[PDB]
Amino acid sequence: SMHSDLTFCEIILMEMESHDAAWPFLEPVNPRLVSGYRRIIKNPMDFSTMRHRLSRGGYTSSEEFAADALLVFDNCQTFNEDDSEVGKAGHIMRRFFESRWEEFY
Ligand SMILES: CCc1c(-c2csc(N3CCN(Cc4cn(CC(N)=O)nn4)CC3)n2)[nH]c(C)c1C(C)=O
Repeated sequence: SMHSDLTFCEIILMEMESHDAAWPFLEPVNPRLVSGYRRIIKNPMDFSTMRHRLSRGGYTSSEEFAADALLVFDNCQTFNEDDSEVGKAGHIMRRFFESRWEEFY
């Protein structure tokens, strides 16, 4: 299970999941709702996957956790136009995360 040294990561993820711009990223990108995603995006990532991985002890380091958070936003800007609703949400959430991360590093 999760080492207590990563509790601050657990809290950042909780706060991201609560954010009103987080809705595109709560669960894996869903083939029932969009086609051609994994055709382009070789490493999908979403907050639920991160939440379960963190809780079961699947992250060793905060940097590994942060890399997955940035992967969410990088995938978003790869697939989505910047002025689309999801594309804008990714930019908001990247700002939100980088701000929380800077409080610690
Ligand atoms: C656009 C796909 C995408 C999502 C995403 C997550 S979730 C979601 N969608 C939720 C369901 N809606 C329709 C709908 C509305 N309602 C409520 C009602 N009042 O009916 N129910 N279904 C359509 C879009 N898209 N995330 C990412 C990162 C994406 C991409 C391409 O990168």
